[PDB]
Amino acid sequence: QRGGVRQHLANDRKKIVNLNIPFFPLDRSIDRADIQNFREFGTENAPATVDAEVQRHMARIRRSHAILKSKAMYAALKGTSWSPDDPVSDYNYYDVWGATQTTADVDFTKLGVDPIEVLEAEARAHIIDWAGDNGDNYEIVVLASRQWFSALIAHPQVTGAYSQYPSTQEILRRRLNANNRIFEHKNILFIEDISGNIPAGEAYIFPRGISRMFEIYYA
Amino acid sequence: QNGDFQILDYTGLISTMPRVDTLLQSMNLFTEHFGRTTVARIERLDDGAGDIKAVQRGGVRQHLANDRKKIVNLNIPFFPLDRSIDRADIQNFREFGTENAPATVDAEVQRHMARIRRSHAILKSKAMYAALKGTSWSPDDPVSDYNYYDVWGATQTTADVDFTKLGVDPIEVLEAEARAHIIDWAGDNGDNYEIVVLASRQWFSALIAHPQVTGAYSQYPSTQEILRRRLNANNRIFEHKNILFIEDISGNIPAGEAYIFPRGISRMFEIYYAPSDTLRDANQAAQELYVFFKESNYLREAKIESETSFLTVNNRPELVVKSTGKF
Amino acid sequence: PSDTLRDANQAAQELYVFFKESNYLREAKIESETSFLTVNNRPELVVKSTGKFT
Amino acid sequence: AKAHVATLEGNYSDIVLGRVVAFGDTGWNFKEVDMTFIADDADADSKTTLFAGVLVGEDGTPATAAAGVFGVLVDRKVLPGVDHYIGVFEPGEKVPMVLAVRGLTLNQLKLKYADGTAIDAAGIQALEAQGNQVTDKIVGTQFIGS
Repeated sequence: QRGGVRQHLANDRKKIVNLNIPFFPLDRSIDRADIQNFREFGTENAPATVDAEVQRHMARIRRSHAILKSKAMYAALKGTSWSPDDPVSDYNYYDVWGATQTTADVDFTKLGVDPIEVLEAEARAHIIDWAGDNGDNYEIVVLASRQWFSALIAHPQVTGAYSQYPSTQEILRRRLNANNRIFEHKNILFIEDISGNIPAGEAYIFPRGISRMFEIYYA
Repeated sequence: QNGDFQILDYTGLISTMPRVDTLLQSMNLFTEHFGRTTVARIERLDDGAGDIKAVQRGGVRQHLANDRKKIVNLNIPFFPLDRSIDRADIQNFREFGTENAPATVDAEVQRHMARIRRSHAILKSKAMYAALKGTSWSPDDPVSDYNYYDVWGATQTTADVDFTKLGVDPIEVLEAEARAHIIDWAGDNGDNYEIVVLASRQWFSALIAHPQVTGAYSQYPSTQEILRRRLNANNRIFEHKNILFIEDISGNIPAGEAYIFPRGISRMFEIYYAPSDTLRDANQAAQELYVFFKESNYLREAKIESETSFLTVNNRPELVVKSTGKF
Repeated sequence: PSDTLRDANQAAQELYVFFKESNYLREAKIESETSFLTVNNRPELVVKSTGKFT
Repeated sequence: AKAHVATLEGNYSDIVLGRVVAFGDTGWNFKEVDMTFIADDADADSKTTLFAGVLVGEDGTPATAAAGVFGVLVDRKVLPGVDHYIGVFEPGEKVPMVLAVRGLTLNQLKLKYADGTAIDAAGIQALEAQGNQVTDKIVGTQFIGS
């Protein structure tokens, strides 16, 4: 009422945490015996040169580093850092931040129950309730192993939905180049892992967007 | 933390904020009026309809002798919010996301202003939904809680839908009961009013799973159109038989209930504003949101105050249908 | 710094003095504050000397 | 593989929502009391149990019921985040402290007794006898969502 006591805003919270960083070397050497008295492979009689070998080895090194980075990127989704053979930086983020994994088990043998309605009820509801404000255009994405995706698509409750989906060439426009299959239904995007980083029979869901959800630190 | 020997380097910062709804605002359903007095007037002129009949050349003519009017008055609620900041809050502390830089009063003031504005926006979004249900929004003060249906002398047309009846199409019960009536009573001069169904999550999930609609839904894209039929909400969309279905995500719809309104129809929803409780503008004019910042003349405390008073009005309660069903 | 909100974590001065008038032409007040510490960084080169007399 | 974490909650200006500024001075609202900082038996290592917002008696002993309520501890040396005092005090060492008593607006959700129990009606009317607006009209008591 006009004249009475007013209201107040007296809440806040903070946290701070520190982490280490791993180390990844790689090195190669080239001797005289490697180059002298040999041809270049794809030029017949032209003599071998050091520069060609150096450039090829640089390309190999960069390719290996890129593969390592791609492998490490996936580990973040599972909730753990990537640092094989060194138990000093292997951090489990769920316990680090004091959270727990919400598990949405799906039974594909239950023909009478729609699998993608269990996810809608359990995972997508919670991921949106806990999403927090200020997040603009975050699309729920489902990443699944090949076995899980194949079981899902073959489920009778979803055969009708899938048979009417184009699944022809959109992969080149919804994304840019991977050949893994795509399925989109009930405002959820499904993708098949092709690099084997997802354990067989498991799938993961994340919202995308949400600026500053994943980061890479360098030293 | 192991001493000053280990000089520390940059660190990042993240933050979380509560969700804000934009469905009703994005739809452009409400109009704003700025007044002076704490009470707002509504004037509803009602026309009369009739059909002309053929007459012979020379005989008596016809006449037009019908009209109706009404007038009603309502009050307005009040919503304050205020915060203060002391010396102990800022001195001897860092700014959270800048390591060694000292804390400053301005950063705290701006953050608190942002929090205040966010809270006010959340309140406005919550109040907007109450209009659809047919009642004003004013918690903890039974002086402005108005039920529009009885205020305007109307009643809720109820279209109960039984989802357990597999052999009967649910969205044909709505077509027969709600959409027919909402169009018959819509009245003329309304251009491009699209029937929209807003439903709770349980009601929508029951509807979609009904066997009579599984075939219809399985053939609907339901992929990305939500970004073009609307602008940003992530709630699902279903469109069939010239009816748009939407799932409430803010929980403002009671579980197992859904509501239908026509959209369009200029001047169906309105928001009225009144001045603030301050001496300099007691009867001057109204504004969306007042913000006052005062820093004590003795340089020891500062105060932040915000003020806004408004009422949302549903002028045509006859045109809203309430639905419920079994599960 | 003084405890006033003007200079919280801002800077320091040797002596702050304030003078106040109520603006109603009926009262005034005087304020003064200081905050400092005297430190001898090297307690090694100061030698006590006690003397027995008579 | 511990990831060290530090945390804090609350400020000074959330237990005291507002003051009445006596023009003539600045010490009108407060009273200075002398209390034991570190526990009487614990070693010179224990962070004391004097979280800001505890109710203390007239002689500084922490309150336990509505009878022994005089003021609210708001000293800077016990504010959240102020934790560089660990070894600075010996057990049984006794230090001055600051209490806020008169002409103050108090958050009902923060006031607690020494044990941890929240303030009750008897304590509210006891404090409100000193002219303190004990109020529960606070906005911000639900975090983020979950």
